[PDB]
Amino acid sequence: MKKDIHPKYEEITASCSCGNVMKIRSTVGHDLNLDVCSKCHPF
Amino acid sequence: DKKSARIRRATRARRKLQELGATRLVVHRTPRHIYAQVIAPNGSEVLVAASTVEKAIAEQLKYTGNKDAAAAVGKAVAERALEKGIKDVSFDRSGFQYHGRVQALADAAREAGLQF
Amino acid sequence: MLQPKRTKFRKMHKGRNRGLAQGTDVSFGSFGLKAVGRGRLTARQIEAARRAMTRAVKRQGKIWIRVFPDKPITEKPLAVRMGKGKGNVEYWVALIQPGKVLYEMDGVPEELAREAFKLAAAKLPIKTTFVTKTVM
Amino acid sequence: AKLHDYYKDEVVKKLMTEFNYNSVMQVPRVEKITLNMGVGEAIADKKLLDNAAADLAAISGQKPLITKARKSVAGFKIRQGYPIGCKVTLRGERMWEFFERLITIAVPRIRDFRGLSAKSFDGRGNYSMGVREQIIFPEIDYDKVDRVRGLDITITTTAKSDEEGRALLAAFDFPFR
Amino acid sequence: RNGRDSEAKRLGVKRFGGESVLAGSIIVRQRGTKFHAGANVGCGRDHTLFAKADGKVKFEVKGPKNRKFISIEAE
Amino acid sequence: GIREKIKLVSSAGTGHFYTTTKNKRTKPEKLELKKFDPVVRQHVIYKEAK
RNA sequence: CGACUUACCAACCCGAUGCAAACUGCGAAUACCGGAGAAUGUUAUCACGGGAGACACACGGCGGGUGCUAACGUCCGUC
RNA sequence: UCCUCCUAAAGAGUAACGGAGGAGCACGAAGGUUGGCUAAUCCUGGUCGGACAUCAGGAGGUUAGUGCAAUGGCAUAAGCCAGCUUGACUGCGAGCGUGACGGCGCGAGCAGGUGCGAAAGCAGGUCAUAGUGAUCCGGUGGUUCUGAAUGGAAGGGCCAUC
RNA sequence: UGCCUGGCGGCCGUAGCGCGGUGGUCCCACCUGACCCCAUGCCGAACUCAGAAGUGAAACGCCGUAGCGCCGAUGGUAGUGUGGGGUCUCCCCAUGCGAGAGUAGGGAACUGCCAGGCAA
Repeated sequence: MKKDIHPKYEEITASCSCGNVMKIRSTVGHDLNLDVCSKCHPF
Repeated sequence: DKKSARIRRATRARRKLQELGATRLVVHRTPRHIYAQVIAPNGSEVLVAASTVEKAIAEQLKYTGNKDAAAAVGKAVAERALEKGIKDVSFDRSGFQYHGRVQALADAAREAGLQF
Repeated sequence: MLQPKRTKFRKMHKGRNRGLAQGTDVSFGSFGLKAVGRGRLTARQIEAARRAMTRAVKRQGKIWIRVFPDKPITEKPLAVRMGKGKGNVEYWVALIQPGKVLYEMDGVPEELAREAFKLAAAKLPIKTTFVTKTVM
Repeated sequence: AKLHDYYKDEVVKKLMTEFNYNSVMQVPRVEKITLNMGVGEAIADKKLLDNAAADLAAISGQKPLITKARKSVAGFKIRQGYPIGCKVTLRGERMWEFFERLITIAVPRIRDFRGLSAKSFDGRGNYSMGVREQIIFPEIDYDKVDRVRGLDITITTTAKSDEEGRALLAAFDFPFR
Repeated sequence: RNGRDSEAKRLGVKRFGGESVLAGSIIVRQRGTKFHAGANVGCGRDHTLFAKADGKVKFEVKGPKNRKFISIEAE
Repeated sequence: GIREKIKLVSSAGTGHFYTTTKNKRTKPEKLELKKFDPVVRQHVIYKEAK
């Protein structure tokens, strides 16, 4: 894995409106707010 | 294919040594039991071989297929070649990068008398 | 007026007509016209012979042409001295060796087939004979 | 990584029972995922390539590489060796977390959603699809980007045919409408 | 608009199979490598094959592609 | 024949020089190859000149 | 957004038939190069020296280009 | 004038105001070495994207590519990518090819000093074959070689080059 | 000595493709992890290191099958050197050499050195 060439991949906790919370490592930033997820959605 | 890529990689070196007409030290590497062989210029007979597959050399090193194993095999080929009489040889990578176990085997061999 | 399309070269050497024909057997129809003599057939001659048979058979049956010109022939213009390069292409000819099958035909009676081929051979510059499809 | 444990926990057994294979490795398994972005408009403005690469780094966990034209074609005014797109291939562990983000936060956020397609198979077991806009992924704030360009996704597995690939994907609760 | 040609380069085999040659003598002159150098035979920059040792020249076919080789044996 | 001929002068005091060609339109900067000087029998830096 | 037929145009392929100086997945006879051997030939061979002439060729056979598979035509190869 | 194919008759060579095409360069890298890689064309899925951009898989085995026309060659790649570099080096050169000659071409090996590689080794430009002009006269730099009474110098010679 | 396995060759399509079966005691492959050695013009993909859980799925080796590729006669034919002849822009005779394609058929290899396991 090359160094100082990739974006930061820090962990962050995200929760949606329907009460589902999960931890994901991404580049979103500081905080995230969601309304729908895999479940609790009219898919 | 891993084998096809490796053979293609080593073909030029093998041909160069073949036309040069000199005894060559050929090493075969796998996830376990690194091998080594000495081949006559004609390529038809094996002067001497060593490896960690035989109990005579596999009864000391903790695990076969590491840096320590390469040094043992590299050393093992040395005194065998010196005892046989042949001194100068040409190292053959056989398509294996000369970085880790292959380098360790060669380093052990060269410091043990088989200068090349 | 049979003629190739976008041939590789405009002109080619005269060559020679030695040898022996290859397509010596009927392969498509049941009757055919075999070449006895040796020579070359122009595109005009092939067209004239083809028209003669089609009229003779009254557009009944099938007609196969087993020869293609695929060979340009040049001719110097009148009142032109020798030299100054190869002449311009004028017409296309097909080299014919003995035994070559010129035309093949099927779907008509043998009796009507003989006269149709006889009319065509009358408009060709090489001795020809009538042949029938052989069993193997 | 969590679904990788989920895959190793009973999905392999689910694959085992349904296809009653002889061995365990016979079950299909994903090995890598690939992201493509055929921008195409590098000729009009090559400056946008860098930012077009940047967002893919936002969705992905690593730096993309810019692909160059295989050959020059007069119908597109593109010369050989000219960058006209970028791609990303992710495997190992990082693919799993991205697969989570796609299957949990991305698919539901599709504008005018109707259902994930089930006929998008190459005929050997590899799945491909595309997206209209970037805001589906959370890494876009709607104010730092002003482009409508989309991207393509493609997941490749060791399936020998579509039937096991579709069955394997179904085990991952794919919509397949 | 024709009439142009190039001076002939006099290529071809200079020494044929079964005749002794001296070291450094030209065996084959060729544009490409129709014949490949074998034993005691060297290849020049223009693909010329010359003898690197004194002996008898022989031709043979070897390799998976059945490509022709020229060798020299010290006889 | 846009390519024009230049002279490479040894950095040593010896007057030996090499002659070559270069394209000033594309590569206008000087040439600093390291070549062998037989007067001193050493490899030295050669500078471009007229 | 499913999808279907065709009296009608037709790609790529498959089976059969041909053609090519500037096509070859095949391939002679001769010729040419090298080696060994007997007979034969006034050394017929090669190298060096003295003296030349000649450098407008023609027809015939064979293999061709050109021309009209015309020319006691013209241009090459070999006897 | 030079290069490639055919004519040219299976060694070489071989004419015509015979049939086809090209050259009067380019490149400090497109050279050297070390390490690695392997196309064209089709089929299926996929946003713009459409027969033809990019991605994934499959058939294919070089129909690709090789700075420039053609022929021969090229998987050990001579084709594609990257690191380090200047052997595109000096003095020679056994032995051959090719020419009537002037001349042109190939070249192991030796000495000196370099580059790449752990090393065996490779490198005296470029996949090869066109990219070129004798001699005279004169210019520039080096070299007591000479320098017409002597010491210098001028001018010549030799070497590199225009 | 035999069934096997790996490496280095000879030989190069009778040796290569397609279909079916077969192999984990060793060896081989896949495979877990990779902070460190090493690398991605991004990716433990590839290369490299630390391992051996699991497996014979893929690949690889072996066996069977002619469905292809491939090899291939005898005979005849074409061509052809030399010497003659003809209704001589093409052929024939005596003698020497003798294809290509196709046919019957063959055919899904053989072999040397070294190292390791099992049975001997």
